[PDB]
Amino acid sequence: MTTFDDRERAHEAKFAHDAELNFKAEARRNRLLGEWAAGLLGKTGDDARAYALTVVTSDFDEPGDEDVFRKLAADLEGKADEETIRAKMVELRATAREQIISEI
Repeated sequence: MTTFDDRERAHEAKFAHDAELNFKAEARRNRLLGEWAAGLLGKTGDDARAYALTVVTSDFDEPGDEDVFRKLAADLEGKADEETIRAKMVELRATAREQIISEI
């Protein structure tokens, strides 16, 4: 109507309407799982940071859908089995969704 500006249609509508919210929440949920799993592997310093700060956003050559389960499993074998892995994956799915607006 006017352009896209303000807290009018660019956040407060854009995430009321799904679509845009997917993109944000995806690039949040991965970070929340990464910092969990770093806290299982036992990391400190920048190694813990790096492990949370890799699996999220990435470049346009980082595919997954279900590979996240395998990706984390190949690290957390013998520390955290499916009982937690897919549980956290779900427990952050709807949480990261709502957390988009709740973080405003």
